[PDB]
Amino acid sequence: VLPNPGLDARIPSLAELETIEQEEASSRPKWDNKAQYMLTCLGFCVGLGNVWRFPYLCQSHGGGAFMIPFLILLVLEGIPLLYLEFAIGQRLRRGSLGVWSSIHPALKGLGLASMLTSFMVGLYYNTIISWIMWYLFNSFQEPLPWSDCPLNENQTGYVDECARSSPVDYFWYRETLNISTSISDSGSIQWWMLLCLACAWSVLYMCTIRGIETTGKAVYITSTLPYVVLTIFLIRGLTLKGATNGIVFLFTPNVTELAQPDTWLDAGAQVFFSFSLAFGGLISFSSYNSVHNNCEKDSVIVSIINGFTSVYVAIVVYSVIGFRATQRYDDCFSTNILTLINGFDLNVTQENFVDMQQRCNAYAQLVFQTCDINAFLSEAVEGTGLAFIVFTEAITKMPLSPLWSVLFFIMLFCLGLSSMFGNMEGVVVPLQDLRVIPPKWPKEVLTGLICLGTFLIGFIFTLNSGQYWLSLLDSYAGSIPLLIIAFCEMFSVVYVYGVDRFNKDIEFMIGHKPNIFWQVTWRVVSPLLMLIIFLFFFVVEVSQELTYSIWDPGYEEFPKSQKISYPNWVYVVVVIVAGVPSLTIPGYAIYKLIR
Amino acid sequence: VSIWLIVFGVVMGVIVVGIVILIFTGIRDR
Ligand SMILES: *[C@@H]1O[C@H](CO)[C@@H](O[C@@H]2O[C@H](CO)[C@@H](O)[C@H](O)[C@H]2NC(C)=O)[C@H](O)[C@H]1NC(C)=O
Ligand SMILES: *[C@@H]1O[C@H](CO)[C@@H](O)[C@H](O)[C@H]1NC(C)=O
Ligand SMILES: CCNC(=O)CCc1cccc(Br)c1
Repeated sequence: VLPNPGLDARIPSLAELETIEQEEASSRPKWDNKAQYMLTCLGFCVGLGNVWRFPYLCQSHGGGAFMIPFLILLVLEGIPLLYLEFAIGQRLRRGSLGVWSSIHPALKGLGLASMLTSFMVGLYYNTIISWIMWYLFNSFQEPLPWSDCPLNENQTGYVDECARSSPVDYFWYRETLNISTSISDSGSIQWWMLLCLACAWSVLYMCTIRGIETTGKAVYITSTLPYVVLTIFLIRGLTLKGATNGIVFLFTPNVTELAQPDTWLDAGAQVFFSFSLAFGGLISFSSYNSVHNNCEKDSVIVSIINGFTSVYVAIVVYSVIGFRATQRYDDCFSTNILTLINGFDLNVTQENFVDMQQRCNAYAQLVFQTCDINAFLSEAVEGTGLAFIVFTEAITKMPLSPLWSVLFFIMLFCLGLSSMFGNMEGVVVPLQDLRVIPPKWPKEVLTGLICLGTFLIGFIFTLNSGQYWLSLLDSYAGSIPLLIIAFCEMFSVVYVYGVDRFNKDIEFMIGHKPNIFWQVTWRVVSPLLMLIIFLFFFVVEVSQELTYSIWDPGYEEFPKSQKISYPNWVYVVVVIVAGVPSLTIPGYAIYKLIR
Repeated sequence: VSIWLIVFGVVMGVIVVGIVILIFTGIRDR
């Protein structure tokens, strides 16, 4: 629609596309099955959303208050851009970097930014896989190592930190992290954390050695186990006492939060995470299909499973939250009961309490810790705590705790590993297009150079301050960069390449111009939605102050949270993690208009 | 004896085996 002079003789002609399939058997890789491609897309979509981010924000926003805005934006901004990406990859027979180069020469920043974002998110997501496998390794003991507290040197009392907090909190912050008080205080490379990091990047190399060939045979177990195990955790989930109390809690959504731009922003950025959009590893994966494959039907199947697994994950999460909250509620009423009995020597139930204490009333000397199930259900764990603090504790109060531990951390590994496969494709392929290495070198080399270079960069997260880094990195890695990239893909396919051209080629491939649904979502609605969520980013950034949670035991309220402001140097780390990728799109565009 | 170390030892060993096997398998491809 805008000036794009010389678009042919930069893009395969539709007349040539029939003649470019049978000849290109060599020099470009091929999916063994249709299923082996659909698994690799689902794996990259279900593993990059549900390995961590999705289950967190659901519990961090109360559930329905996040799920509602999510499923609205999954259909209006998700489905369109997932269809667009599958279609444009299958037509231009290039990965993400080739597609935006062919469409327009100065549109290189898009493909580059997609490679930077894919690199950045995969860097700290393999640390989370390292953390996951640490727990997995520590999950083969009748007493789970986080089930009890360590003793003093005298062994006359439990460790102070572990007493003020919980065995679970201690295993996370001390036994695993050995966390320091601030991002400033950065100690040595925690050795046991480095072994797990090595183990993570290594198994990644083992599965992405020759590329889609070797990964295609990995995604059978990796894309299927998370499911089989997620269903086992539903049957066990719903047998837990507090489940169907917490399930009911996600279905009764907070509306006050529905009026916050924060809830909509986090729901927005999660659509681009749950659909693996603007990472550009899906474009590359659709670029190995037949030119006449139904890429409209694949997008709808993948999206329907992605929307269904979100709800199926929120159910398995709120089962356990409910169970936990019931446990804490009962253990509180029991204590409130013990105090009265131990001060009056009484015969007291969860029912005859308010009358009981009333008639009983020394009463002043007694202290009763007020508590209701609602407050327990509302408790939000921050960070990675839903796996390492909420699930890991609930597992210890479930018989076959060790099984429940190994099943849960294998399904989180699988989910994280299948996410890494698509993140590896969004950095490896754009390098092969740039011809960074000499062509003679095999695939194993480039892959290995990338597997070792990042593994070295992953040492920042094995420090004592290592957890704060992964926190802020994520905060600015999957935010604006994805929003911007995702908006520019929608804009550059419809207003630069022409939606009308885009409608004719799809018609070549599937035999029909897409439904008016697609037309309205692609021309007007999705770009407008992506603009509203792009402002909401700056609306929530201004009012909030740059801060973060620290785990200082010496802190007066050590158990209570401690939100300190980041140092003034951190804005150097923020301006690069978010600005560098987001500015490569204008930056290269300007550079190409002056060359 | 740390059970995590034994578990790691096994897993890290198994991965290496795969890795070398894959390298030679590709080299074998001629
Ligand atoms: C929905 O969210 C709002 C906002 O967080 C909650 O209102 C808060 O409730 C707590 C506890 O009474 C107060 O300390 C906060 O100051 C309130 N915040 C605001 C902005 O008013 C509300 O309770 C939530 N509703 C449900 C059902 O959980
Ligand atoms: C944790 O970090 C502190 C500060 O660097 C260090 O003194 C201590 O030895 C560390 N503990 C472990 C188990 O590495
Ligand atoms: C290790 C980082 N991950 C998390 O914090 C949450 C993960 C998580 C919790 C419960 C169910 C599922 Br599926 C995923």
